Amino acid sequence: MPIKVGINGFGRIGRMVFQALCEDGLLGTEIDVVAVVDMNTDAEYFAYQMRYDTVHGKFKYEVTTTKSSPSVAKDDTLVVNGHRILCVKAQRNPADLPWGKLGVEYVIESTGLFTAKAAAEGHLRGGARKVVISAPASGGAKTLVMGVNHHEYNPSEHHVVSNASCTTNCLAPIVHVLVKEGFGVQTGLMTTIHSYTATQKTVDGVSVKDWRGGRAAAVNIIPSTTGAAKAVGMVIPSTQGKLTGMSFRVPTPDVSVVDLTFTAARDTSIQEIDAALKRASKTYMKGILGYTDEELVSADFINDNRSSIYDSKATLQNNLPKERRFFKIVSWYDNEWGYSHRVVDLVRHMASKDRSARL
Amino acid sequence: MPIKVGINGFGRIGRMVFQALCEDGLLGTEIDVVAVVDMNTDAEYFAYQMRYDTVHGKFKYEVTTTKSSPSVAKDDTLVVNGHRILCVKAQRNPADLPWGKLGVEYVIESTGLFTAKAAAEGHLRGGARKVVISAPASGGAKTLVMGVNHHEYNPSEHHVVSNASCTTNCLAPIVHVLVKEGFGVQTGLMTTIHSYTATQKTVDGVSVKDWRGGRAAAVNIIPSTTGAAKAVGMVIPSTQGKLTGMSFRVPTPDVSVVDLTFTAARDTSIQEIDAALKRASKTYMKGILGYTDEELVSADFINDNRSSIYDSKATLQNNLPKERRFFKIVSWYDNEWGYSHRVVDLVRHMASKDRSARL
Amino acid sequence: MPIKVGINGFGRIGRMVFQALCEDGLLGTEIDVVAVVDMNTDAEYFAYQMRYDTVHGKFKYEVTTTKSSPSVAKDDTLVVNGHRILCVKAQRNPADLPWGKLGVEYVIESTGLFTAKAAAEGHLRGGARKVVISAPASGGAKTLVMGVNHHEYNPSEHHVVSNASCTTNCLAPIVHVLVKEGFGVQTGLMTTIHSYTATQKTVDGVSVKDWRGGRAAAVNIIPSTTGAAKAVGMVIPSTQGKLTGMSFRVPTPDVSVVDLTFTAARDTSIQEIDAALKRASKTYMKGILGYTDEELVSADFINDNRSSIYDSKATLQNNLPKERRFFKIVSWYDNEWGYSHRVVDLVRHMASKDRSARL
Amino acid sequence: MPIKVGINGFGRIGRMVFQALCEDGLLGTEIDVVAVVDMNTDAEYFAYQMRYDTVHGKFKYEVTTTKSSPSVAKDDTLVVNGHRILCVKAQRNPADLPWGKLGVEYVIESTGLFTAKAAAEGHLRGGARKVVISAPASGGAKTLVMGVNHHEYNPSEHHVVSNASCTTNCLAPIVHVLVKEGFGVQTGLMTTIHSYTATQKTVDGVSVKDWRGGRAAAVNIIPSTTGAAKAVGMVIPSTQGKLTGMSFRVPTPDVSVVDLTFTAARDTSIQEIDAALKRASKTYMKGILGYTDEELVSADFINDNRSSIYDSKATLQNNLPKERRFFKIVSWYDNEWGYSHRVVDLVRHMASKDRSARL
Ligand SMILES: NC(=O)c1ccc[n+]([C@@H]2O[C@H](COP(=O)([O-])OP(=O)(O)OC[C@H]3O[C@@H](n4cnc5c(N)ncnc54)[C@H](O)[C@@H]3O)[C@@H](O)[C@H]2O)c1
Ligand SMILES: NC(=O)c1ccc[n+]([C@@H]2O[C@H](COP(=O)([O-])OP(=O)(O)OC[C@H]3O[C@@H](n4cnc5c(N)ncnc54)[C@H](O)[C@@H]3O)[C@@H](O)[C@H]2O)c1
Ligand SMILES: NC(=O)c1ccc[n+]([C@@H]2O[C@H](COP(=O)([O-])OP(=O)(O)OC[C@H]3O[C@@H](n4cnc5c(N)ncnc54)[C@H](O)[C@@H]3O)[C@@H](O)[C@H]2O)c1
Ligand SMILES: NC(=O)c1ccc[n+]([C@@H]2O[C@H](COP(=O)([O-])OP(=O)(O)OC[C@H]3O[C@@H](n4cnc5c(N)ncnc54)[C@H](O)[C@@H]3O)[C@@H](O)[C@H]2O)c1
Repeated sequence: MPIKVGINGFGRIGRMVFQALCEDGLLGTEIDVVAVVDMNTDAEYFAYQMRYDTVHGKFKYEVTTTKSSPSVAKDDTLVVNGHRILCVKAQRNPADLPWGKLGVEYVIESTGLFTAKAAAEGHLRGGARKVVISAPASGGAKTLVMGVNHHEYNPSEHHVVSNASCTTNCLAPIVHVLVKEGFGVQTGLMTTIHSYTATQKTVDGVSVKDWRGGRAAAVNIIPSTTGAAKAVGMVIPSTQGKLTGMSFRVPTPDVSVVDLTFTAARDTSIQEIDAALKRASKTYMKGILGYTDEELVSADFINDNRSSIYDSKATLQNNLPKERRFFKIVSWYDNEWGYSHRVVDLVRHMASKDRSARL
Repeated sequence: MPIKVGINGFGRIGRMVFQALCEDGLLGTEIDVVAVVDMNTDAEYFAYQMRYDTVHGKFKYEVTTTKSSPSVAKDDTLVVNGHRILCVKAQRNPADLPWGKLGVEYVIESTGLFTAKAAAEGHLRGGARKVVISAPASGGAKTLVMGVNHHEYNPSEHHVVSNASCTTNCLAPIVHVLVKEGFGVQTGLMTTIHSYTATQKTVDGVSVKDWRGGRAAAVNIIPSTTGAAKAVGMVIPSTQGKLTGMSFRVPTPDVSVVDLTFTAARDTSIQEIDAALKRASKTYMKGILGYTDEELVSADFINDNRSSIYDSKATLQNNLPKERRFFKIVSWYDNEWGYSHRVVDLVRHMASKDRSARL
Repeated sequence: MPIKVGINGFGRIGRMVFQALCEDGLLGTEIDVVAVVDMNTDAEYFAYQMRYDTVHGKFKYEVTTTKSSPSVAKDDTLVVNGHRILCVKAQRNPADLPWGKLGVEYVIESTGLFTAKAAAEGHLRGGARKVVISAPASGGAKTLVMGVNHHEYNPSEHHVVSNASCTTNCLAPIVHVLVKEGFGVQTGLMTTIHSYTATQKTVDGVSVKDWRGGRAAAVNIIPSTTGAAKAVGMVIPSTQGKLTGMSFRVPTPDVSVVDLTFTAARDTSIQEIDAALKRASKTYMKGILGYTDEELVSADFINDNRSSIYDSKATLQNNLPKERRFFKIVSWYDNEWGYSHRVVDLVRHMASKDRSARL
Repeated sequence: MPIKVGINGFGRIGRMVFQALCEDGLLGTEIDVVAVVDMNTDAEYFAYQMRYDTVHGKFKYEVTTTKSSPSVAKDDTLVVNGHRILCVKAQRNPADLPWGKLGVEYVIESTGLFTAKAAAEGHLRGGARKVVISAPASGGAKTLVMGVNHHEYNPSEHHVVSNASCTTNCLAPIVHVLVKEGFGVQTGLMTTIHSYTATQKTVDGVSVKDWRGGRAAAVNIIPSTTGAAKAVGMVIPSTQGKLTGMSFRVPTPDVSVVDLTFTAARDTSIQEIDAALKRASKTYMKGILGYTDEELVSADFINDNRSSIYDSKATLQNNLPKERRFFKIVSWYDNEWGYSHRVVDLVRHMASKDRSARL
């Protein structure tokens, strides 16, 4: 049985979620994407955006356009791999999307505008059953990180969920292995060296609520607060108040790295941490946590679908010799791709669990 | 008396226009910037924006803030070398700007949003007598380029003028010299290799009226139509229909170059054009047309206040030997800086011809 | 009978040529790459370089390494699809390369250092039979552009040959169709907006032969002369003395675009020209000249294996209305990828004509 | 008596050292720059390089050229406001530099190639008395960081010294304040987000000794080991074995940031650290350590003469609330400009102490 999905906000993630939703061969069989929504209804423009991606290259699937019925002005329907996706009109208010009529039960909320759970329940007002916010939520939405706490998904209780941030999805798996392996975490500070994003500015512009983020994005190292590490304390509750961090947004369009400096609860070694991470990645963290022992740079993690790619060499080489407690872990992530894949994993995990809890 | 100016839209152009008139030593003396305007009235944010510039460096003048009335919550007044500039609230419609009470005679229309002459006529309904549109104007606003036609300005018929584009300001002075020095232009195509701008996107984003323009700006060569070459045909009407061209937006935040290819109206040589261009730049085009014969690159034109800096070595080395008609001229421009100074130049020229009247 | 090939210089073009021939399924099937050469013979390093490409992503074939002899310390042999490629020690002088001992009959000369015919001829003395110089050659190497004049190749007479430059492989196809289709080129000036390259500098650095080219490559627009349009003259003899041009090296790591302004040798129209290039594209330039009518930016041309991808929209939109003689044509090229495919194409053609010649 | 200085390696640091000199009014008074050496003696080209700077703007001071003698073919002498500087030809071996003949007493060793003490001592064979290696040195060169341990300079003992790395110059002043004030450093790991440099490559190139550093610099985040934090342990011996760190080389041509994470040796708070860094910056660390509490991005530190500009807002905002031991300090540095000033200060200090010893 195909699950009926709707993507509200067809941007980097709204669209990579779709590409991710296709790359896995899921479109039309396991997942029917019933409707995607951006500003316009222009299937030709939507399709163009899908076809060509500056970072992720050309979309593997042929995208065509058609009309829902001849009484429509322009093609308002994408056709991906024979499957038809209607382009619905954006709404200032999620409550005004016609989800029920469409028969969409799962809304991927990827606008960046409705991270407030109250707003994101708008979709449930429009007829959906579940929303997955492609961002940290606010207002008590259950935050779920695949491979970390996603099994805490309660079908009967969790209707509007957050898939956390890309950064949390990179960090949390690392911290989860640290915790699960018994290294523990006294405290940690993470810095993400972060590719610039849609909210940033080509040239110095107005950014009233973040002055640095208003600065020319591709020519600056631009510091920023981030709630990603604090957010881990909500996904891995034993790390609450133990982690924070920041971001430096740097002139790359995609791919980021977590630089986690933490203190372990008891004596260990970076070697043990590195052996754990590598085993975790092979096993109970498989598909979520990867590692490389290669000399990779950011471009090499483009289209990596893991949420965290432990950089073994950068980690092993850049720690204190003989150190027992105070460690740095480097883990990469394609902030766009890894995350978008996780959204799909989440949606899929929720659907199997919604199936189980029904029949 | 003090030339009473107001800048509607404090951004790259609004600020650099301000930074240009300050730097030309005009603030307070020749020119009274009574008010500026953007989204917020947060003079502290304006001050930070003026203080720090990714391309143009730190502002040479100290900028403090104050309240205009002790009754106001946050500082809404800028102080620049002891000159007070009120930060007034943004309007969706220029007609609702308080230029009347404020005493603003000259408005600089640098929002990007009221380039429609009629729209920009709002400042007039708001209290102002003159408006300089810091972009190409639609709607029959008189386009003026300093050094080329700025003497065609008529105080009695021209109240809403365009300062044209930064690209036209680069190109028109070249074409003006070409025409005036007797070489003439039969036809010409121009390509501007252009630094990306505010309207562009850090990452592939929605740009429905300019699909290529929607694509990640700092990792792409992005072709674009430009009206700049056609616009010269307004500024130098003998060239109407004779010129067009395009833009390639490239990963630099400022500085552009005109690469004009044209066919002269008489047999000439590149050496003739070269010498003419150098002559004109020393004489009647002083301050507007500059030239270099050094091995310059885009960074070297940062903070150059000329409209057009003719590249002698690039032109002379890249033309057909012994050619009589078919030439490429290479001319640089700091698209933010030169233009901004020209805006100030235009206002200074408008004020002089508005006064002395009519004497 | 598999073509015995050695690649001298395994950088951007050395590797991309190798990747091009692998992509085309030629390795060990149609072409025996016996040896590759660079500053080292560390096959592990070669493998890493092949495996990860900033621009071109992950190589589609697995690379392994092994040892030519079990004693030989660090791995010196690449293995791709069962095929053993020796990493031979670089020589300051090509005649010292053991080509005759390796059975290499075709050398791709991709160092950038043996571009002079007499220098590349050293390969022949090292025992090779044919040399394709992966750049313009001096000293009277026959220049061959696939799809334009490669059929001029003369096995008995042409032993050291040039595949021209990426830029000439981009322009020649356009000029070729112009001349072949009866438009003609009276005069032509080209600008290529060029990606920065290996010869450029990350930060302002010493570049005695090219002052501009020493300037920080990723933050500057950097004018250059080019012999690319002038060189179309030896490939299309009728265009000799009629064409020249320049480059602006802009901050993208790969993909460039030809901006050609020409005067036709008869009244025509950009629609005629547009249609002619599309026809050529679909026919006798198939695989060499491509075209788009989409809103493509440079990233979209990454891994395009055509020489020239004519930009229909940018051309159609940026020409003088109703103009009959004076035209601009816009054509993209992945300077790395398209050219690399041509190198392989050329060797294959040459090998086919070498085979035919004597029997 | 101005000190006779030679600059061996007139690159980024070679040249910014020279700018520091002139800007500070030290030329011809404190310091005679007798010669600068790079790949040739072409003063014209030297002057072009000094004149135009992608990151630091146009040299404010006029540079002219003459010949040392009429026998010389081309200009070999820079003239900067009366001050004459001979361009001498690069020697593969410093021992062949004509220092003795020239009367050059102090050599700024800024090639990046004679960083081994024994190799830098070549300048001493060449007739110099003192070498400041403008990088970390190997082979036992005393490392000196201005404002931290520079008073440890011993005229009779230290003839070839290291002024450390740009990074250690950022870190050491912070760590110094932390140690001096009794906050202490139990363990520390730093990361530097680091502008690309001259050793990096524009496109994926060969870098056998640093695979990642071979990768395209301006399109990647490129991890790297660094000796910078470890090197603090030579400069502040109490921190030996207690600090290491790494680098992420990111796509900016200048300005870097240290992200220090450490455990204090006693209970503190980041407000107390913050307070102490500011107080030191105004007092005993003045000119070496600076601070900002503004919303600065890297562009804003371009041309900042300090070794370390502590980012009070990035620090204060991104630490654990109520944390007593485990902290992050964000400090910026213009890796080129700050450091080059430091080089100058070092030579001046060494000169001071040499006059006071040899009396
Ligand atoms: N991009 C990343 O690396 C990344 C990673 C993880 C999470 N996220 C989160 O994903 C969300 C979106 O991120 P993005 O990077 O894709 O940004 P984006 O701006 O590319 O995507 C948002 C899209 O929503 C569209 N939109 C705006 N208003 C809308 C409306 N009312 N209805 C429908 N569509 C509307 C926009 O036009 C845009 O195309 C944000 O919350 C962001 O924090 C982003
Ligand atoms: N930037 C350049 O290179 C350049 C050069 C020449 C001409 N221009 C023209 O100048 C105009 C602005 O260019 P820019 O680069 O400064 O763009 P910008 O976006 O940097 O500046 C525009 C500013 O207007 C403000 N604004 C938006 N709506 C407003 C409103 N309703 N009321 C008041 N303020 C408002 C925005 O906050 C922004 O800061 C455009 O028309 C552009 O074509 C730009
Ligand atoms: N890069 C492009 O876009 C492009 C396109 C068309 C043609 N070309 C031409 O191809 C040639 C190579 O350019 P590239 O971009 O690959 O530069 P590159 O520097 O990336 O590749 C050159 C390789 O040759 C190696 N090399 C140097 N000396 C050698 C020697 N003696 N023996 C063996 N190897 C040696 C270098 O280590 C390097 O890896 C140049 O002539 C260039 O003009 C380049
Ligand atoms: N760039 C920075 O931010 C920075 C900061 C602090 C220290 N350093 C150190 O400064 C030194 C120079 O760095 P840079 O960034 O200026 O590099 P650079 O490449 O810009 O400067 C090195 C200069 O030395 C010249 N040179 C090479 N061989 C020479 C020789 N045999 N004799 C004379 N000159 C020769 C090169 O042409 C080049 O101009 C390096 O050791 C580097 O680690 C660099």
